[PDB]
Amino acid sequence: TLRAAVFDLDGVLALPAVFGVLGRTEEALALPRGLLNDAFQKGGPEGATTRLMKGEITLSQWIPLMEENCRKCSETAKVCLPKNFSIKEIFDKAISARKINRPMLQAALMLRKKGFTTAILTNTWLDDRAERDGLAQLMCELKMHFDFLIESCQVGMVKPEPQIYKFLLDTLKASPSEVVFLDDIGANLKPARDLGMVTILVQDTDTALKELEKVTGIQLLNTPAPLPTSCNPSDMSHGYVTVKPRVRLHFVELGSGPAVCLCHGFPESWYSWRYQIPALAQAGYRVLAMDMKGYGESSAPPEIEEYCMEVLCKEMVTFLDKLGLSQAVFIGHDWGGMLVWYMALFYPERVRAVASLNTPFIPANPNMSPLESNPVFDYQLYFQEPGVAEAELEQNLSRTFKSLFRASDESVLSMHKVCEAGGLFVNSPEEPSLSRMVTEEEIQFYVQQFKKSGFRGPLNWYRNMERNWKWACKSLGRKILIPALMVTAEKDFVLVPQMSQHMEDWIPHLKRGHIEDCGHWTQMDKPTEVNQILIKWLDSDAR
Amino acid sequence: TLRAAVFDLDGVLALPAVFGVLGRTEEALALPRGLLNDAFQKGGPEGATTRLMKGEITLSQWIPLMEENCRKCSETAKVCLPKNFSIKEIFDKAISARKINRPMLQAALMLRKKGFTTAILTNTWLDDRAERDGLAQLMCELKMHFDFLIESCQVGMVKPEPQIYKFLLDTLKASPSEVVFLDDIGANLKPARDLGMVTILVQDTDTALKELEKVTGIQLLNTPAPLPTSCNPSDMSHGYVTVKPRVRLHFVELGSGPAVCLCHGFPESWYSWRYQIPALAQAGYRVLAMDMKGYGESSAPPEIEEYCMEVLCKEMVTFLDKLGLSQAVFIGHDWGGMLVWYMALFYPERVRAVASLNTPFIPANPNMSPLESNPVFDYQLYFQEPGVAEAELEQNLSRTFKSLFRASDESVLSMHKVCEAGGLFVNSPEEPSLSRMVTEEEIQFYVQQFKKSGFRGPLNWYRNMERNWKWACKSLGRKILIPALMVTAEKDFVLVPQMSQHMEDWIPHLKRGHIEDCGHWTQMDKPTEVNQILIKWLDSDAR
Ligand SMILES: O=S(=O)(NC1CCCC1)c1cccc2nc(-c3ccc(C(F)(F)F)cc3)[nH]c12
Ligand SMILES: O=S(=O)(NC1CCCC1)c1cccc2nc(-c3ccc(C(F)(F)F)cc3)[nH]c12
Repeated sequence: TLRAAVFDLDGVLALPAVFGVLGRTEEALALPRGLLNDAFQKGGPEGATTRLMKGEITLSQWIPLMEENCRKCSETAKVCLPKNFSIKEIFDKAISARKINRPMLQAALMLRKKGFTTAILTNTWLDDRAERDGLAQLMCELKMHFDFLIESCQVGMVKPEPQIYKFLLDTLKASPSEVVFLDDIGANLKPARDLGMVTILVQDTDTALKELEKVTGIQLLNTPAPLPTSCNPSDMSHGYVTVKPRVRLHFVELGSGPAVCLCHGFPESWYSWRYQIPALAQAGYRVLAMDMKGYGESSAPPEIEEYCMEVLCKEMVTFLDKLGLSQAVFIGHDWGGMLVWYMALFYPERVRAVASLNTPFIPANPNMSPLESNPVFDYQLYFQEPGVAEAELEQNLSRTFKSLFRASDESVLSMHKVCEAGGLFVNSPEEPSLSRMVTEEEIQFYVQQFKKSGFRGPLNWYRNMERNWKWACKSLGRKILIPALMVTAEKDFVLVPQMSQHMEDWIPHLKRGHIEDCGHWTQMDKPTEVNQILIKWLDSDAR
Repeated sequence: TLRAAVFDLDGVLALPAVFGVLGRTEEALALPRGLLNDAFQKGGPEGATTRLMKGEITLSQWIPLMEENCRKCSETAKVCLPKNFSIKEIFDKAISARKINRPMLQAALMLRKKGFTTAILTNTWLDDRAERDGLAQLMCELKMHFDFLIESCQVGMVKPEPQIYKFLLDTLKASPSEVVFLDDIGANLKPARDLGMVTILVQDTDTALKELEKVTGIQLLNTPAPLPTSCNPSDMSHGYVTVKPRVRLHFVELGSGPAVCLCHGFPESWYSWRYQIPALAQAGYRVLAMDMKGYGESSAPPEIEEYCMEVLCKEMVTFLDKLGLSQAVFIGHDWGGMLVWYMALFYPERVRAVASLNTPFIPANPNMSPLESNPVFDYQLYFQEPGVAEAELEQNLSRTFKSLFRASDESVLSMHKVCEAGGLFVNSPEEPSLSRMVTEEEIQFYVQQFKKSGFRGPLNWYRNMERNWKWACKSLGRKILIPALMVTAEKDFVLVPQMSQHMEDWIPHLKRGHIEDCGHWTQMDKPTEVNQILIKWLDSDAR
């Protein structure tokens, strides 16, 4: 019974294969067939390429040795190498042309999700070219999806030497009959075969996956669309900044490039951006996913006024200052979306670009205090009285999140007549069913985050209605002229798309996004669509 | 008795003043004298510029209003504005031309060091131009050096209205006679004067500083060279990454741009880079100052083999992977310098550029085990026996750091015949004097860091001599071909400049740095020189 899957890099997990490009260059340069591939392999176990693959020498020290092998090979074939012949150029272009074989990575991901141990076993070199970052970027995106990465240059052993296969077996803690080994080179497949491993000679990906599906019994081809990569909380870099005595802000950080500040809603976590964090990082951004004040590992002072928009915004500015960031792109959802419009309104200098998921920008009415409103969205009135909603929401944490985190068609909670009913969960079951959006594990992460501070801090965000209105009134003569994106979600019955209709009177250059069949919990409801809209907008409006 | 100093931004803390550029543009465009400055101030308290300074409108909404004021002013003067006349261009160039007035910032820093409360009071706008990052960068570098930053657009009040001066007084918690107010505009100086504040009309910086030195009694002009900005540990962003179960790495992070990994020596801290962290961040780099394994807030497992170079290097790679960084510039000192050469040797793909302070690169001798050596640098033998050196170094933490952290001429500890003497501190006083390099406060920071794990982890770095040699021997055929810098320190009697003499046989493209009258503790001994060498090398060899 198979329990481990081993994949090669070149010609398996990454396409096109550099070996195939040597053949491509020889036909373009009208060189004799095999000349370059033969120069590459000259002296076999005793040759220059074996030394490079064993980590004895670096790529740059190898270029001159390959040049000599090429010259010698061309002399015995009685041909001439062209005038501009350069192994450096040939290999630079080859390495750069090589991209991830997405369907092969997808199948490796599927096998691992089904409890398989996965590994990359590759004959590779120590890359010291000025262009090495290209390969380092490829290796990083690939390695994260596997249990092990075995590189010849790191272990001092090469395929097809038997020791590397015995090394692989020991690393996997598996018997040979328990392993599927996938390779594009017949020769490197034979020693795995001799030990008794299942072997797949990869030419075209489809046939290779048909063989892999047949032998594993797991559907690898024609599967439904997978979810984007998520976050394992213990694998993240956790950051902490003291913004004022007694108030410290927690964040998760991933990637390099322009800074992207992710601001969650009520009653959420940095973890609500789990499907965005890896995608935006891979897209070339330095993601900072916040635990907003009152939540998770961030401070939760008890006082109501500590959660007014003015204070939260000033603290976000201090957060940038202490991290030494002149600007960040501010992306918010729900209450985070509200903060985000205010950051753009009050601190346009510190906001590269601003994006809101669901939460529209509506200017304060200077003639009417918002406290005056009305049982249509009465959860607001219910959230006002300190202690009441804290008691209901903290009673059973697991029930709170299973009742709240529900998709469009999953019998969502009523937001009307909640004061009359005397609670949010008064017509909800004691043991709600688990939503298709979340696992029991993800629900339990939220449960643990809420055990520290509870719901006072989070609810205090609803308790500064008049204070926020007074401050919002100071911005009545301003417009938002920095890059802005408004993302509406069709089936959000609290933050309705229609509520956003007039935003263009105040944000003339506003760009829009729209998600059909999407409820309130946008990030987890439609992560694939959210990531597409955000990345396209970031690459155009935020560099 | 004065206890607070208040500074204006334009024409005081930042030069040239935008108002002076309006006069510059009018003489270049052959416009009537004062035309643009008069258009700028049109309608005074009721005008467009007052609205912009009160935060009623943003810069972009103001450009059209200034255009109209210019057209109206040119009509009454019976002149024509040129064909390409644009307030946008005039202001973009003006804002960008404005740089920090270094001698004025220096004096504000001096006054604050002497216990003065310092503040910036400025008439400023809400900048929403595409070019806003320039001003945001200027404001960030300036604001950090002051107790308060008061901006008209943020408080809804403007100079010369009396309320802003009363607001300033309340913010400073000071009586008027306790405050020095410095401004370049006579009109904005008069209300401070009326309240009873000491006022300085700033034209040229020298006369302004002469008046300021005379009234405060503190030498502000002709002072010796100040040290670079340091780090207040509680003002930093603290990052944590789990690299393997039970091993978590702590780091301090500051800045944006290419990633720069700072690796301290024995027995140090991230804090040893205190004078570099702000300088390299300001230079346009994302600094990550490590607490190396065994130190501070990083994990300190007890086992010796957990501190061999192979494991420390693999963990540094995992650190990059978890932060989602394909590369970092690796800068190391002492044992960190050793790690750094190995990162470049074993993982050139993950190292953008490599720099070592004091620690040379010397290839392992494959014919001789380094355990065989010799009482000349016998502190190595002394550090071998587990428990011995831990007991001496932990007995009195304050004494350990006061005895170790000493400048070239400060009667440094003997590194010879330490086994014969039976300890490092056997000929050292019980109460050492405080070195000119460190304050009692900085010594006490190290003391607190060492109370957690002690010296087992740090000493275990010296306990893998044979293991490191065996691994180093695998790299004997390689050269370092990535960008590299070797910084020698004249008076380092353990890591001697002469020890680095042959490095060019293995690092042909090696760039060098050299620090005269510098001991072992390079970063704190010569911070100004270290920062100059590092920044020049980073901007040329690391982008
Ligand atoms: O309170 S608001 O000002 N209401 C406005 C918005 C539309 C009508 C009035 C408000 C303002 C901005 C964002 C908001 N997100 C929520 C909300 C979120 C989750 C839950 C749940 F957890 F119960 F599901 C209930 C309410 N409310 C928000
Ligand atoms: O142990 S080494 O291999 N010695 C080599 C280096 C030159 C001769 C042999 C070694 C290798 C690399 C870096 C080193 N930094 C120190 C050191 C640092 C501080 C203290 C102090 F805290 F005591 F001051 C004592 C010794 N030693 C190092």
